[PDB]
Amino acid sequence: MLEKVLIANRGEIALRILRACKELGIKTVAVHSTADRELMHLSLADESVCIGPAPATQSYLQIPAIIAAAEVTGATAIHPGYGFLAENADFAEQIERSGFTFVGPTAEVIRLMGDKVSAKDAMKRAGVPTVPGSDGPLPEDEETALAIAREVGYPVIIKAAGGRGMRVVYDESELIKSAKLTRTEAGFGNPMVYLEKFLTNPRHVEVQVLSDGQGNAIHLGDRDCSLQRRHQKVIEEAPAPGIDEKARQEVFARCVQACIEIGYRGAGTFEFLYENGRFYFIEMNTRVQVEHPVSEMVTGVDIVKEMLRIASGEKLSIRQEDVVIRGHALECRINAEDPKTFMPSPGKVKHFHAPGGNGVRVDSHLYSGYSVPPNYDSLVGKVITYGADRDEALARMRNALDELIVDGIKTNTELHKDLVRDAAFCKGGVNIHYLEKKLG
Repeated sequence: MLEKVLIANRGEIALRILRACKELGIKTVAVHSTADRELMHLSLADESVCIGPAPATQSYLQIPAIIAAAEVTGATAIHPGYGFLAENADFAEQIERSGFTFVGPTAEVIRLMGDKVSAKDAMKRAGVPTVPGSDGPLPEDEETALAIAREVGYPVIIKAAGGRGMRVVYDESELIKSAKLTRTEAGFGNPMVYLEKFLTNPRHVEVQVLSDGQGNAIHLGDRDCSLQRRHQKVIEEAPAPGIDEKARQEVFARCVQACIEIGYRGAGTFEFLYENGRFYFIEMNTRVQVEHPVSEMVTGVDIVKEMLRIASGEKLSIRQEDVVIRGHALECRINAEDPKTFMPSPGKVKHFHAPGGNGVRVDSHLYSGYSVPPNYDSLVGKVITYGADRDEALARMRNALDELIVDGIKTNTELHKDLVRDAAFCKGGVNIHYLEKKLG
């Protein structure tokens, strides 16, 4: 088992990793900025190093600082969490070159899946397509343009190389004339246009995987993260409800195959747009995600603990047949921001009370007397509920939100209270446009 892990992150995810480490008997090193001296996980850590001043560019993103801290402390592995350096290939690469273990995949794989073109090609080999369109620019030759559009299937969208100069074509009789016109409207200066399928009910559905880098990979089911504001996730659930079971099993199998083909090691997520029966690939997150807990609840697998086991050189443990999705889970991201204007709300928490009881889990670094600093993102806690079915998860989230007190700062709790009583959301299957249209 890994001797000593340096937690190259902050906030709730730092505490999450720390907990996984203690369960496995792994010694911990926390790193923090001067603005983060009050972080809950610091005094639970075996060692703590102040690596720089408040700004993330001068502390948490400083590769030399993190590596110096690892060397001073004798850390044998680094867990980057999510954000910061987690998908920075230069960092993984330095860790490799220095002889440390990275709790995550290789730099090479991070680069592969961090570039749109090479990521697309890797998924194509595994049998998974992207959102249908012209690949890439739509030609001026009429019959080639019409042939591409027909395969894509109407309606189609015609986009400029630059939500601007954008045009929907409903029927193929109007295609040439409309493409023609979208090119003329540039001079943006560039007269390149491409074609993209119009999706009517696009849902964000993503597949969780674990892969040991020794030829084994499994899925831990999927999640729906369609409630988004400015592409920031708000509520997540697992499994994604109302998904065509055949299409799901096919995409699970293809995701597992992809892992094996690209040589993936660690926890990762394949993000898709799901459109009435079909999965279209968007990107792979080559790291753990914020919303991992909902998959933990419905599978009974501890994702962070498995990452650590894999990083220490073990094969999975879990066969696919041992993975059964049971019940339903929900997560609400509690952000220190205005619930209506979404302005961050740094400040002192005079009183923090967490929800409790059956099927209620809380992942948060909040405590009474803690000051949320202005410098970093707004995520302060995650309330996660688990039930026998979606309705029970929702009911438990209603109870949980009623008990949550974060006094002294503004949070998005009221928005959550509205969402778990919202008719469309309670019926289920809302798409990625829902929250922004409803908010205005």
